[PDB]
Amino acid sequence: MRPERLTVRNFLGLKNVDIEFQSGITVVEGPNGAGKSSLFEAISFALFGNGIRYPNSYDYVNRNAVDGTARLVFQFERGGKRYEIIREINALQRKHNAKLSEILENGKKAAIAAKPTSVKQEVEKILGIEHRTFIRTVFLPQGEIDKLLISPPSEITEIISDVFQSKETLEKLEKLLKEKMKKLENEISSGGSLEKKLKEMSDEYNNLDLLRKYLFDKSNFSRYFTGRVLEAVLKRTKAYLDILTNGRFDIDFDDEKGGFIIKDWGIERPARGLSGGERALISISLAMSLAEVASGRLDAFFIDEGFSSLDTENKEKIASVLKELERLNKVIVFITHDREFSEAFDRKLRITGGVVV
Amino acid sequence: LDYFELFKEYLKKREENHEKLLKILDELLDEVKKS
Ligand SMILES: Nc1ncnc2c1ncn2[C@@H]1O[C@H](COP(=O)(O)OP(=O)(O)NP(=O)(O)O)[C@@H](O)[C@H]1O
Ligand SMILES: [Mg+2]
Repeated sequence: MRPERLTVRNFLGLKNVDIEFQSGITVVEGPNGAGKSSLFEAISFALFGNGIRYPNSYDYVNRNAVDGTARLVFQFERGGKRYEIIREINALQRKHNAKLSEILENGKKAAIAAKPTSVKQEVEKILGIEHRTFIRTVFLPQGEIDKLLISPPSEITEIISDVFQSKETLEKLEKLLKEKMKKLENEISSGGSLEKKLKEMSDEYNNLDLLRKYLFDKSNFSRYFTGRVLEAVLKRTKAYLDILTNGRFDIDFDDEKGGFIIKDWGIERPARGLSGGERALISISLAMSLAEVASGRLDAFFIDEGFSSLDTENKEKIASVLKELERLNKVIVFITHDREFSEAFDRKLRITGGVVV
Repeated sequence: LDYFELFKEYLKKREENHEKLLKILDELLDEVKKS
């Protein structure tokens, strides 16, 4: 998922904004209440129909809006195709209109979904992930940088595995498999050639059933695939910890021990036991590792103020490793009110009083 | 990283008669895509 353009009117603290995204790193910088996290949540909402801070969709409308209406336009690329979402949220009338279009080579647009529910479903299908997965992995909200790190084991596995598989495809495959089985059950239910034909059907039924169990029983392939995914992600995460902490900190996953277990010079520690700044540094390393391993699937990496808990030395260390990501064909955005950190990066997007300056 | 590529390896290491099973899988996948 590669963001390309975002237009926002009267959404949260934003009045009117129109931005274009670029590969590499951009730091969104501005004071408290500027509209930085409003931009972050506009993207979340454009895609999935929900933001972060409010459960109620109409609460996202900028209460200063004369017409009581928020408008979002979000353009992004995925898998060599270009898409555009338009949403209008009217808090006065309590209406929420949404549409998803493909932008064809000619530049013309062809709608492929209308209405919030269908737009959401089609975005999930296109992106291959759900909203929770998006915000726990590579699109990290303010105050929630460490949420994946301290999550319970079942949420960790659901989330990390979601990044690397398509539920829609698997859902279709399971339905097709079951329908074939049911058809054979029907046929079987109702000479050399006939004996061979009944056995052919029995064997096919039993083979479909065997395949069904290996593929779809949780304890079989799914468990193994999740393990393969975690191994790849943690291998990279360990490499970052090694660099960032001079060999001190290690990370592993263990369902029985409560999820992510950190070792401090060999001594095991639940992730939640780490200090505030340690959790920020390790969560950023994990997130960075996920973003790298997920290239091609998810081509964005946003962190909304995951930096304030870092002391001077760790902030510098973190900025240095993050800057290495500049070489990647990824849209990378860090949001901060903190000049100490924004100064480490070349390209900036400044926001103040709900507009870009 | 590829889900079905990993599955194929997984199945061959668990099922002596993995040839038939993977044949069926390809047919199913073909239909899902084509559909
Ligand atoms: N529905 C709303 N209508 C109008 N303003 C709102 C609404 N909801 C929140 N705000 C305000 O919008 C402004 C911007 O919020 P936000 O984008 O989160 O700030 P920020 O730039 O991320 N600042 P900070 O995280 O404190 O460094 C704040 O003044 C909010 O209080
Ligand atoms: Mg904020």
